[PDB]
Amino acid sequence: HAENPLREEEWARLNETVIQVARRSLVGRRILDIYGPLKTIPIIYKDFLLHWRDIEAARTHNMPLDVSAAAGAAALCAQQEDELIFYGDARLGYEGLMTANGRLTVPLGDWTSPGGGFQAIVEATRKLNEQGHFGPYAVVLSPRLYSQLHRIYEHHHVLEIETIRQLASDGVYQSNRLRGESGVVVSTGRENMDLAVSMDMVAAYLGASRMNHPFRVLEALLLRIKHPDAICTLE
Amino acid sequence: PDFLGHAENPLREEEWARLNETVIQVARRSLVGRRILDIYGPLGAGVQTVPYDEFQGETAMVFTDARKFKTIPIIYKDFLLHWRDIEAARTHNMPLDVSAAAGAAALCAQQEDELIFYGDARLGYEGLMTANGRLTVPLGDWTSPGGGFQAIVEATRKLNEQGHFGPYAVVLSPRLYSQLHRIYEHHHVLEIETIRQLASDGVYQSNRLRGESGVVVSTGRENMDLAVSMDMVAAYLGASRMNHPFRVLEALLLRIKHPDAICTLE
Amino acid sequence: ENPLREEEWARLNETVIQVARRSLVGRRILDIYGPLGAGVQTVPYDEFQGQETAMVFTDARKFKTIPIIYKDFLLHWRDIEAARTHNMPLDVSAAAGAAALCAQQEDELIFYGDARLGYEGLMTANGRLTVPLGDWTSPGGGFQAIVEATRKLNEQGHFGPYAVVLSPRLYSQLHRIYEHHHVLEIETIRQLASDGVYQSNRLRGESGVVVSTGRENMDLAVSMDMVAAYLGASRMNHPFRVLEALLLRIKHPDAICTLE
Repeated sequence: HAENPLREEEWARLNETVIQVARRSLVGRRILDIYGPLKTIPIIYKDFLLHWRDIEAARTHNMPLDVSAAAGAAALCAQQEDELIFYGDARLGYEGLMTANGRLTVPLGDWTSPGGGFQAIVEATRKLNEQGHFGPYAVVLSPRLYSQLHRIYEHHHVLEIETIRQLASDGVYQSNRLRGESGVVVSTGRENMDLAVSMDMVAAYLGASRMNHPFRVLEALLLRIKHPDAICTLE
Repeated sequence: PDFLGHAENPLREEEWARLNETVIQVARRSLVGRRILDIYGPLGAGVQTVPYDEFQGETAMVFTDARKFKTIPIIYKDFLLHWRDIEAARTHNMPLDVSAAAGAAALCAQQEDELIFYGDARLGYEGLMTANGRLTVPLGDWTSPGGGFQAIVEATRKLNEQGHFGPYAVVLSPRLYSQLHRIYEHHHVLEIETIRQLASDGVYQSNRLRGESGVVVSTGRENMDLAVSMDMVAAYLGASRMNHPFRVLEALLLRIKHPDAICTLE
Repeated sequence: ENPLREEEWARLNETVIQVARRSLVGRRILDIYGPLGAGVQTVPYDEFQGQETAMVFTDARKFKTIPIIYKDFLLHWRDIEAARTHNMPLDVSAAAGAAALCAQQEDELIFYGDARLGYEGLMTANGRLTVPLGDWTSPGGGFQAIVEATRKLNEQGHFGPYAVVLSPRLYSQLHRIYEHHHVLEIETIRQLASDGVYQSNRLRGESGVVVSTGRENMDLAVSMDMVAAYLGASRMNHPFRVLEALLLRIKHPDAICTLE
């Protein structure tokens, strides 16, 4: 009975798997600047379990350990983090980018006809430029609008996504946490908004319950919106 | 000399290295399944059974694991070498001819892809295109531009409705893959690229797929992987008469853990 | 007896090799079996297959002799002395011309063989597959031709990756610029031939070939790579020769498709 059922190499391969899985499924960290690592700070976590006979076989038979449950937990944690970033938490009195008070709004418009999305983005950028924030811009869209921007038409000679990217030098991305037809344009920069991270996504041992081994993947972060006028939501 | 008596090793170290390198190089360039799946292993040739599910958890108690186990099959192909050829290679200082090993490795790779994509119902194995519990979308019409884009969009939406968010990989039959590369007037863009911004894990073609068919998979280690016990290798079977038989072989298995992460184009 | 030293010989051989490499097309789509040595003169053509009187066993494979391709050039003694005294490097243009002619001969032999000596080529093999050429002036003709060729090759169990070799006229026609098209067909064709699309000047008229690569289908048996040799002393001149010896082996004729 000890507080470390894993060796050093197994720990390294579990932690690198967690980091690698978290890296490829995060969208909110690609438009924000990280202020850390270091008002209540929320904690996001997900648990998984390991069988003791599997560890005994891995160490005795000289075979690699299976780390799929950690990958699943990390994917769920990344989904939770994106949900918190985009929509916040009403129970804790937290606001996201899509619900911040004092943000500008524009009508979504007709997107079926070619050029509608470009007109909407231009109108949002125009309203943003009126309030003193002028570039660089980043655009986040729901899967429906993102797929609709990739339609192929005749005599257009260019994909509308590149026409949009001409304006949004930071980038245009798709997010699954957005519901229905939704989009957001943000003026990037640490002076407008940022993310304060207290503890990165890491795995921790909880102690042996019965004879099996529980582990938890967890992290702690907060979103600080200093200027609410640098966000324009399509609705 | 060295052929007048029974011997355990007819080749020297350099030619064993060259043969194994040839086998590996031939194997790597003709495998499509390994470009979209994670690898669990190598586990060792002594491992013959592997779990299929994920671990969940007055008198005495009896505990029995609820996971399902399965045996790992072997894929192999044989070839033969002439003894005078080896004698001439050693005596005249000539490189040895290793084409038969390349042919055997190509056949083994084809068999591996066939097992991965369609399985084997006689032995109880399932493939990506025959799994039970997978999703399905109509194929539609791919003669006009935009049909493939619409089909992929519909498949991605149905995958998203079940909590699988990507990134996605697409595998197509040669006919659909060729149709995706056609050229039309005023369009100025190929539909393959437009599809490629929707599947960030890649779009591939496989000759194992039949007629007009395709599969979209939400990649992830927790959804599916490949359990490998032994990669392709060459072994000496022992001299029969005076010639030398060899075998190229491998052992692996496909594990489908979430069947609803697959969408086939029907 | 030889009018050159180690460094001059090395420079001559280096120039010959560099001229040879840049101009050889068939060596970019074929595997090499060798070098085997200058003493090897015969090579097998097929793959090996396994009382009161003694037994007699004979091999069932076929064998062929390896030919030699060569070209002669000259070097003058006064220029050698001037280079040695001045220390300026020698003039080696004749060797480059000889190497270019040898490369042309090798490419012609690979692509068309020699009917008199019973040597086959890719364009004249017996048992190969053929597809109609169609009309390459309008867009899509080359794409359709390559798609048909690859489909017919796939029907016989050869899955690629494929390589395409074309005559100059077809290569030029796959580079035209039409009105509101903005996409070159050569890129689309290159996206289907994973091993490459190449241009060859030995191909006659409008023609092309699609091959499925692999040592088990075809390779090149090289006994001696291109090299230079001294022929002796004649008056004051110094004759030299550039020569090589190699052969092409076709094992599966149905892995080749020609564009009729």
